[PDB]
Amino acid sequence: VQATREDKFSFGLWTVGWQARDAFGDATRTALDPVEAVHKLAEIGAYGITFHDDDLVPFGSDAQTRDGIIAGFKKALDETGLIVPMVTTNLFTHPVFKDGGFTSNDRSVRRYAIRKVLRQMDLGAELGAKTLVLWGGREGAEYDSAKDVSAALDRYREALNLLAQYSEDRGYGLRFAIEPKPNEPRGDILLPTAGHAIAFVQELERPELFGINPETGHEQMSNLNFTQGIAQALWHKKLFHIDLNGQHGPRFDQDLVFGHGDLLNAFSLVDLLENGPDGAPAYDGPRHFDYKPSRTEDYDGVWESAKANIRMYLLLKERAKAFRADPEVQEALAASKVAELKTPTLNPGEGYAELLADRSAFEDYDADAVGAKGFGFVKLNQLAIEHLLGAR
Amino acid sequence: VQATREDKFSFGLWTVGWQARDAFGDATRTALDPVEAVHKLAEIGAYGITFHDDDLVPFGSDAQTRDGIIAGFKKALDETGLIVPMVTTNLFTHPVFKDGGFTSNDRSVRRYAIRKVLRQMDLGAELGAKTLVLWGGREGAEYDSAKDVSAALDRYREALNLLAQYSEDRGYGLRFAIEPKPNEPRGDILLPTAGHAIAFVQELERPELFGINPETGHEQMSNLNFTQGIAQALWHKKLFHIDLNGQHGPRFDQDLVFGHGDLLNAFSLVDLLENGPDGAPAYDGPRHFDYKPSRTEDYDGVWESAKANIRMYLLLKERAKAFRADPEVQEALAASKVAELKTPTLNPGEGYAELLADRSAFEDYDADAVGAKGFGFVKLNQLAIEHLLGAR
Amino acid sequence: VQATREDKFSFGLWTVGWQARDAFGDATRTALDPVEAVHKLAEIGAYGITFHDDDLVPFGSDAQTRDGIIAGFKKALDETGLIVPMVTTNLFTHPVFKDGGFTSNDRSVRRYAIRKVLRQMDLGAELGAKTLVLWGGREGAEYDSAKDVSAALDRYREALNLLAQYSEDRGYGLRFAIEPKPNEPRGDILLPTAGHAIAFVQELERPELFGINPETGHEQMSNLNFTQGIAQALWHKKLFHIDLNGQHGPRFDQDLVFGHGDLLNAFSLVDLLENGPDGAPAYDGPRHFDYKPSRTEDYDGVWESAKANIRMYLLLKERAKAFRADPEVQEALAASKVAELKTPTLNPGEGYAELLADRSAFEDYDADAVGAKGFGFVKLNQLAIEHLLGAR
Amino acid sequence: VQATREDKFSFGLWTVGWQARDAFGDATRTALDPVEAVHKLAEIGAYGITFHDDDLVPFGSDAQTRDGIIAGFKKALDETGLIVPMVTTNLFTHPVFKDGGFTSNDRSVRRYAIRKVLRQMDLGAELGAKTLVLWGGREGAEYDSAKDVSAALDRYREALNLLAQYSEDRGYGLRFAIEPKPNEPRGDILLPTAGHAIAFVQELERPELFGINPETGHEQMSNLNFTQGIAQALWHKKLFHIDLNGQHGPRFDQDLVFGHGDLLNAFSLVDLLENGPDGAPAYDGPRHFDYKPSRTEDYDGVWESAKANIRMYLLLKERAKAFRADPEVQEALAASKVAELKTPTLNPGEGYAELLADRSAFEDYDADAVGAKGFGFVKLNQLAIEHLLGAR
Ligand SMILES: OC[C@@H](O)[C@H](O)[C@@H](O)CO
Ligand SMILES: OC[C@@H](O)[C@H](O)[C@@H](O)CO
Ligand SMILES: OC[C@@H](O)[C@H](O)[C@@H](O)CO
Ligand SMILES: OC[C@@H](O)[C@H](O)[C@@H](O)CO
Ligand SMILES: [Mg+2]
Ligand SMILES: [Mg+2]
Ligand SMILES: [Mg+2]
Ligand SMILES: [Mg+2]
Ligand SMILES: [Mg+2]
Ligand SMILES: [Mg+2]
Ligand SMILES: [Mg+2]
Ligand SMILES: [Mg+2]
Repeated sequence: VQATREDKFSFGLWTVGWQARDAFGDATRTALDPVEAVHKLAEIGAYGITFHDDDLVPFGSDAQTRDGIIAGFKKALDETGLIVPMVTTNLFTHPVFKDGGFTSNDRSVRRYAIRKVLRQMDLGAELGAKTLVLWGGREGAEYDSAKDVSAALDRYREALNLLAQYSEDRGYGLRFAIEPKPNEPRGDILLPTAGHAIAFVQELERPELFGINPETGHEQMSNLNFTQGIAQALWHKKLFHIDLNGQHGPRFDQDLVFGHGDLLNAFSLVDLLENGPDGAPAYDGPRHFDYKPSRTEDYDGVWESAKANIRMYLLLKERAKAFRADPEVQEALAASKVAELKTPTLNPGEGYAELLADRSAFEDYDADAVGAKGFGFVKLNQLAIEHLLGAR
Repeated sequence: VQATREDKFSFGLWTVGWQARDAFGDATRTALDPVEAVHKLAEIGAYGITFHDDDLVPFGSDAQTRDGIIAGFKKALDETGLIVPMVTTNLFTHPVFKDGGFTSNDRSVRRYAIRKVLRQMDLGAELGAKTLVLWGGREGAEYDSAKDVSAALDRYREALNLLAQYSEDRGYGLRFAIEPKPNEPRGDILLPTAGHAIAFVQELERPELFGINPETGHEQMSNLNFTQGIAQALWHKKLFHIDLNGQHGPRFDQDLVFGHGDLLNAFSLVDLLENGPDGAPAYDGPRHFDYKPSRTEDYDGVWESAKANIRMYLLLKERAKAFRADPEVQEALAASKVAELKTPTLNPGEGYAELLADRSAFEDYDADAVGAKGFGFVKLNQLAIEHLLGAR
Repeated sequence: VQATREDKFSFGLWTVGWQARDAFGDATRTALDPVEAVHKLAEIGAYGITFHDDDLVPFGSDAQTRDGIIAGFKKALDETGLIVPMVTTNLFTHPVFKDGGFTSNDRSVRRYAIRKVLRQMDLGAELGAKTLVLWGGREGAEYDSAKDVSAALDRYREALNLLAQYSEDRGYGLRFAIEPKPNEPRGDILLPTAGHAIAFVQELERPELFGINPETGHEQMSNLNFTQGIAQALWHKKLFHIDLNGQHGPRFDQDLVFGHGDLLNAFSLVDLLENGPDGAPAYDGPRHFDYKPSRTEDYDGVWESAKANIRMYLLLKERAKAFRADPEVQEALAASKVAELKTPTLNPGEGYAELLADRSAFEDYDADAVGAKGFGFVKLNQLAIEHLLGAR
Repeated sequence: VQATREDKFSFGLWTVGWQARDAFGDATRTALDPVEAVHKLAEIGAYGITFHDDDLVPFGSDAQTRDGIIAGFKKALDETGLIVPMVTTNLFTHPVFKDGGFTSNDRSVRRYAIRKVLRQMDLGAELGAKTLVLWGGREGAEYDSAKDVSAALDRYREALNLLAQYSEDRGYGLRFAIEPKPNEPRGDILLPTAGHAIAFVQELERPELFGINPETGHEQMSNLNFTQGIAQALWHKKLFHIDLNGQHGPRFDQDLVFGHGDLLNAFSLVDLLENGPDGAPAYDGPRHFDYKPSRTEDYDGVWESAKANIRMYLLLKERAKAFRADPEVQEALAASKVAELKTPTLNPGEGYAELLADRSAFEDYDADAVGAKGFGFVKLNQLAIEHLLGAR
């Protein structure tokens, strides 16, 4: 399998560029040049690159430096044909954001965090980015009495409403994607799951401009089913972007290559995104990898890991397609009544009164008899794993 | 401290009545008589009792039987002065519900599930209940290919819209509270956290009628901060009811007495619920205990465990109040800038244009200097714990 | 592929026989006749069957009844050629065991538990069983002050020493396997992981007769690496038996078909067991499936699920074999230096004196240059998964 | 209360000296001077200080500098009266240890790692340290095929045997304490729990010289009961040292102040360590705090957090003693039969022959009557908690 620009694989500059300085050790790799990253990614098949303001322009560069950097990066994109589908802002690294950006208890920090993002929005718009991802990594707490959650959601909302106002007024046409994470680096982060993030967005001034950027590992850190979470996000039409990676349950954020953590869930996920209604994907945006090349690797291992993400995604896609195309799967699906869930429970024009008058729905219903029929779900599941395994 | 009707402690018939038949062993206690339950609960200070249809009327009782039981029950309520603030429906025990009630793959089960709930709505209406709790315990799956989540949400929505229509046409005035649970009995349950449930409710036809019934242990099964999810629910104004109990992280659902699991979080929760806005509670509904007397206990143990729930709450309430009235705490709160979060980030009439014109919010902002000042959060936490321990 | 007696696949009578009564619902299936279970298992390729005393002979059956059941069971065995490689005792279902068997706080229960086991040893010995599995499911506590752990371990040891004595004196030649589990049904179970069980066994009077019976999902309930724990069990030479199944991290005990939980760990487990040192398997006992057919299934789903366990094991075995016979994998292993771990750190006859004298081990060691070399682990992991996916 | 030297509270230099650089952000505090650290800790009540070689002497320090630093340090200890009860070696920070120290796939690194420890043993013996703590933070893997566990355990053993040989021959009199941790920084670390570590130690050449150093947070990262594991550690007589801190279940290692995570388990732990048999503590070593002052704090917050550790331990101690001394508790303990567990199951001189002859242990045992009696565990738990809340 080979990647095409239509696959829409994107990578964050901070992914292949991670120097591997973890919580217990020093960096094991040297810094990666943005221009070189552009060339190497173009080379392995990516269609786009993303970055945090501070990944491209060192925090505190003068305008002369900032400008030179932007010019060079812009050239590289030019020469390679890579686009910038999304940009994000770093509101977590600098010590000033130790209690958050938008929700820091310190008012001055909140004013500053907003300005930092407005600026990144400008650059984003200039490079043609369409999505602004917001990962509130420091919004949250270690102790319950330290953060008024209500006040915090008010301030989170105040800040986002201004951002949409600005984008709309400047005609940027950005979409905003809130990225949920349950913990790390704060003891607990606000808007911990895809669900909490969706509920929150529904309360903004222009909710139509807002959605989520869920990440595989983030939902897995809570032992949640990532595919089912995405399915819900799709039902709401709030899946604006997606970060793919691997994780092994509730533990520190691993950021493994996509499919190197929960493989079975990685499979059902590609199936969901690609085998959409009427053949077409159910999702049209970037297939963004927010992962980290393991600390035990060098630059060779880095490029290898970048390609492993693409490989994993295309090998799974290939098996999801075959799963669905298999007449034996098709028969097991019918036996399990998976599609019967699509038929309304109620008949056309039927309401409570017609339902209450239907004796077959209650008075004459044989619950014991229906309760004994099997659904044949183990067999259908075994058919899926055999396709995954390349055994069918 | 002693319980008053104003404390609003309620218990489910199924809590003290749990015979302790678990996944690996037989029941260790004989059945509890409902009238007896009512009399005993009245005695320990409960102001209300709740029940699933099947807890009071054995599945399949003829109408004469059913009628007989309801009349005895109402009499016990009458004699003791206990009310029924909420009722619910058992859509999980009978084999017919093995794949769900409202979202079973089987259309006939779905129709039957609605009829079972309508019937319970009529009895709740009859007893004066104000809330209908819906715990979709069998809605979900063990395998990703077995359940079309999108269609499941459509059918979940279809069923709820009908229930609201009916209540509203008959003038029942019920409020509906969806109870989220991440797993057990299904590998994964639909609407797994408080967040997922709130996002869902915002998509119904009469949203104002729907909220959630979050459970301490259910959010903890995913390692989430219960107090923090309750704060968000309150922020959305969707906290319609609450189920209190104890749990020790992600493992099977323990249903311990409130405060016997994560005690620190039990403390911050009571503080949040009672030390509300004015001086008044932030929440006005029933403090419902959805717990189980451990399998090792006989009926003396059951009544002790019921009392323990009430004692934990009142003991926590007393320390929450003392914490807040402490001048040393007020001082720590001022140093940590907790209240500063409540002041808008922007000055009245300030927009993005005024923020961009403020050089002090960015160009002349000394991030380094601000990033060096500590928040004094540990100290504040330490004062909170010392209040919990009666050390101050 | 097809299973052979040489594969040594065994099933507990309680797996295919699970009536599917869970913590929240009634059984969805009727009881399975033991004789019929023997015939069906023989037919799908099992080499053996195992059972708890109470699975075969209903608790409290008079001697004539028991004798009768046993005789019919033996006939079925004879007729099919299946063996009974292991037997176990139910010390968890009856209310009497609510606080444990060997470690109940009540002395009379501890005496009765031992007698129940002696009786099962006799029957095991008569059926030719070589292993007695001990799963102390009720040994533990819900509350810290309710159980004296030190006293519990003494009582535990006291019971086990007696059983070994009896066995040795009767010439039964049994081997004893303790089965660890972290929780469920007790809040916390004694000897929670394979490590704790092994350390305990080392303190018995005759440690050589004792090992462990680790279960896939039990270690995963604690989010531990099952394969790595089996590796340590093998290092200690204490892997006496193994229970294979599937689990999705920390949550209730799911007991899915082997491979339907963490697929990547199932793969590396089959690799460890079969591609042992010297071509041959590293482990030769039974490959026992301790799982449960999902509650949504009927008897067809039950046999399908029984065959899925064997299929899963044989498919992974085939891929594990191909993995190792791949010259590219071999090249990647040499680059990752996996085998170099097997070479002693010290040279032959070298001690601390010689080591202290080797300047190349410290004084002239270039930590920094060594630290920059990559291990190629990601690429090796990618090749493993490509084999698993049948992509190579 | 007030800490005394008899309380034996110790802290590592790396605790209060943690600069607060986490996986997602820069240091928020300046470096702490070791002499100042000695002085500050002496002031708050610590009786000892501990450190990693690299905490004191910067990696790659010339002999002159190293010596310079030690001499200043010894003077500070002299002056303050603080001792060094334990020393440890950093085998996790430098890039050369990316794949481990003692079990690195690379043989040259294994040799270097032993040299680095030998050198710390010398400094430790010189400062009067009693225990050598060994935390194998990089021993493990991210991918199963990358590490031969059996070979890794051989090399781990090989290195330890040598260190013991050396210490014995130089007459240093050290005890070695292996510190288990389930994950972080490696995906999976070797010897993941207290159990696995004890089992391992039992396989060394001079096992009497090896024990464990369990850490509260480490066992909780796997959702295990810390108190119960320490109780097993004490039963085996392998509790050579203990690391105290707080954690909120399975997530990144938080390193909170002791008792700031699972408060109920912190209570039961203090009870176990202090209300030992013969009135006296069951444990007599250092009460060492391996925690981290939150990133949101300045140097004032740092000293506050250091003192919080001592206060938590002494407030808990005080309540555990009150608890045991309460007559109502004594009554509850009796009804729960906690002490009956200490009486042998068998009468003195009884063996299996006499047990088999006792009809009252089986044939005439009424399991049903015994199964109906409750143990009063909830009431007992409720009393423990009221004691912790200062409510009695
Ligand atoms: O957990 C880290 C987060 O995933 C970030 O990579 C965001 O996506 C970008 O700030
Ligand atoms: O996990 C069990 C659930 O909490 C139920 O008790 C509901 O609250 C009512 O069906
Ligand atoms: O968790 C259930 C246990 O694994 C049992 O199946 C034992 O293996 C035997 O009693
Ligand atoms: O999680 C890290 C470890 O706990 C260390 O602090 C050790 O105890 C000393 O290497
Ligand atoms: Mg991440
Ligand atoms: Mg991300
Ligand atoms: Mg509930
Ligand atoms: Mg519950
Ligand atoms: Mg099991
Ligand atoms: Mg088992
Ligand atoms: Mg430690
Ligand atoms: Mg730690």
